[PDB]
Amino acid sequence: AFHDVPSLGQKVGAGSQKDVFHSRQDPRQCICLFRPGTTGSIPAEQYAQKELETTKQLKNLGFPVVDAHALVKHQGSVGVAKDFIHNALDSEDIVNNKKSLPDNLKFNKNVLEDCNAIIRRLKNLEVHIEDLQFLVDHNGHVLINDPRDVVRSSPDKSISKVNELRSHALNNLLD
Ligand SMILES: Nc1ncnc2c1ncn2[C@@H]1O[C@H](COP(=O)(O)OP(=O)(O)NP(=O)(O)O)[C@@H](O)[C@H]1O
Repeated sequence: AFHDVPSLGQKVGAGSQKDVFHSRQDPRQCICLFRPGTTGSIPAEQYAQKELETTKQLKNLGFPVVDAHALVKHQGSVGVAKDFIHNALDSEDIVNNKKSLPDNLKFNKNVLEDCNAIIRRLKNLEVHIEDLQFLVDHNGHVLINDPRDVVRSSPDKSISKVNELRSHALNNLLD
C-alpha cells in the first residue's frame, strides 16, 4: 500500500508530526511524511491510512478537503501524497493570532462563505471531525487538512472550530 518515493522535492513546511515536501513526480502534489517518533505507540502507517481514509470520507460527504491520493514512503518514513496548496495559510496560526489573513476583500469573502458552507454541512449532517483544522489557499478558499476521523455525533465542537477561523474574516469585512 505504501509506495516508495525515491526522491523528495524542496521542503515547504513542518508541523508537530509531519514534514512536507514538493513532489518531484508531480508539481501539483506534495509528499507529507511523518517524522520518526511523532506518532508514539500507534504505527505511523495507521495514522497515514486514517488521514487518507478520513479525507475520502469527508470528500464523499461534500466537504472541501485537501485531497489525498496515495500512501507513500521515503527512507523508512511513511505518509500521504496530497494536493499542494501554494502559499497556504494554516488555520491554527490564524486562530492563534500567530499570523494574519490578508486585507484583500475577495480573499476574506471566500474565507467567510467557505466557513459558512462548512458549518452549514456540519450542522445539517451532525458529524464531528476529530482534530479539525484547515489550509487557506491563496484565493482564501478553506480546505480541511489532516482530518483524523469523522463520526456521526454532535457537530458543536467542530462548528466552533470553523467559527474560530471565520471570525477573523468576519472582523476584517466589518473593517
Ligand atoms: N497539502 C499541503 N499543501 C501545502 N502546504 C502544506 C500542505 N500540507 C501541509 N503543508 C504545510 O506544511 C506544514 C505542516 O503540515 P501539517 O499537515 O500541518 O503537519 P502536521 O504535523 O501533520 N499537523 P500540525 O502540527 O497541525 O501542523 C503546514 O503548516 C503547511 O505550511
